[PDB]
Amino acid sequence: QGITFSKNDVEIIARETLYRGFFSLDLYRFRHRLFNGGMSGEITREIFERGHAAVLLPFDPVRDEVVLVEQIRIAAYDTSESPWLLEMVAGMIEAGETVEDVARREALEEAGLEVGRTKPILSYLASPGGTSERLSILVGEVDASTAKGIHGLAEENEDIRVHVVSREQAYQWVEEGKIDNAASVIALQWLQLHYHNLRNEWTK
Amino acid sequence: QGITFSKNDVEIIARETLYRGFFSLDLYRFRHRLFNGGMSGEITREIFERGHAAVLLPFDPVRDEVVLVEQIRIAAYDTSESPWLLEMVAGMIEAGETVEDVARREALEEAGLEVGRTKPILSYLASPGGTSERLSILVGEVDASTAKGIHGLAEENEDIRVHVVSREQAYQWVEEGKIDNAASVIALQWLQLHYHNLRNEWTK
Ligand SMILES: Cc1cc2nc3c(=O)[nH]c(=O)nc-3n(C[C@H](O)[C@H](O)[C@H](O)COP(=O)(O)O)c2cc1C
Ligand SMILES: Cc1cc2nc3c(=O)[nH]c(=O)nc-3n(C[C@H](O)[C@H](O)[C@H](O)COP(=O)(O)O)c2cc1C
Ligand SMILES: [Mg+2]
Ligand SMILES: [Mg+2]
Ligand SMILES: [Mg+2]
Ligand SMILES: [Mg+2]
Ligand SMILES: [Mg+2]
Repeated sequence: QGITFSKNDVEIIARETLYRGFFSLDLYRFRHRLFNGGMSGEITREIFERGHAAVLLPFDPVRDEVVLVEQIRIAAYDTSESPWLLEMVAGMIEAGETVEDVARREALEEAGLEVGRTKPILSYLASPGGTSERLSILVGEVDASTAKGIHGLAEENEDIRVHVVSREQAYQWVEEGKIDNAASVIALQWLQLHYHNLRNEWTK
Repeated sequence: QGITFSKNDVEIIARETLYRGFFSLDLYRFRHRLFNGGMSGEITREIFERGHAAVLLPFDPVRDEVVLVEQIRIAAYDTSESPWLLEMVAGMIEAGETVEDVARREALEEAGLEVGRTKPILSYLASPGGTSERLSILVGEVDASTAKGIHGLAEENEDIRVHVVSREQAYQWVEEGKIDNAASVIALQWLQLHYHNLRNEWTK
């Protein structure tokens, strides 16, 4: 059971920089084993290289509340009613940093929030047919009464509004499509599947 | 409650295609309303443009089983033990096509599956800070006893193996990180939250 082939079964021959800017687009050139027993020819794939992220679900287990951050994501424009999205605290992981350190820093910068205990949720590939991006989600214990106002680093063009909702309200917003970005959907579905045990663990 | 601003509150000054090949990388140039009042200055963001996708979770409600497809995703290489992933049926939406048309076609091409009823799951933005990609997920009724073998269009370097597992096993693999691509995580978490009602609906 499970997958069939490993890194022993693929060779990346080269990678070519197609675009170098704030992010990169690379052409991976590779060969790989086929399920029918043979080897492929040379395959090329364009891969968006934009580093990797830490994501924090800020959950108040006493009040059963979730903290959301609202900010514009221009890429949402063409397929969404508004480019302002309700999301999780999140940011890029730089060389040598831990997921948890990034999550704590972004929680302060983006929501004014201190974080207590944490637990991993899931680490996922956003869209692995075309981007290498992995996002590692934690749940962090917060006092949602301290979450309010306008945050973000303005000198970085980051303008963020904090919203506090109940867990059930946040999940309803997922069901209705009002929250519809992968990181938040995954985190809030996870919360719906684990909140009983998590609240118990964090209110003992 | 909900979001604060709409499309009237952002001005997209220009878009510039920085790279065009199989996919594109566009630079969006825009200004937008700020929460504390006023307008931002001009901001630029590099956005990976690769169109949008239809995704099908193939669920057998008689057997409580799911059909997974396995194929290499080279972008997973640098952060995963293997680039071969277990995933949902999925394909790009071409001009004029519906999500449902694409989902049904890909289920046949990628898994040899005829699909009975479908229902929407969720439509999500994969990673809206850096890509416009939206993926719309349906759950599709299948007979998992008909799912086996090697599929995908080999003339297009799409080499796919079918796997059948229990829903519970597929969800356990999400919890364990053996399934860790967004489309499958979102679909299988949704299934874990809705399967009881879905099985009742589809075995009437
Ligand atoms: C069905 C199909 C799917 C493809 N999918 C991708 C893809 O996901 N990413 C990518 O970079 N190129 C993709 N390509 C493009 C191929 O890698 C290649 O650039 C194209 O087929 C032209 O090959 P040629 O220059 O040898 O004629 C796809 C091509 C086909 C026909
Ligand atoms: C903190 C920070 C975050 C940034 N995030 C992004 C980003 O997500 N996407 C992007 O295309 N550029 C991003 N940029 C790059 C800026 O959009 C801009 O290109 C860069 O600051 C250079 O601007 P300049 O030409 O005025 O010097 C970021 C820059 C900074 C300082
Ligand atoms: Mg080797
Ligand atoms: Mg952020
Ligand atoms: Mg930030
Ligand atoms: Mg597929
Ligand atoms: Mg296909």
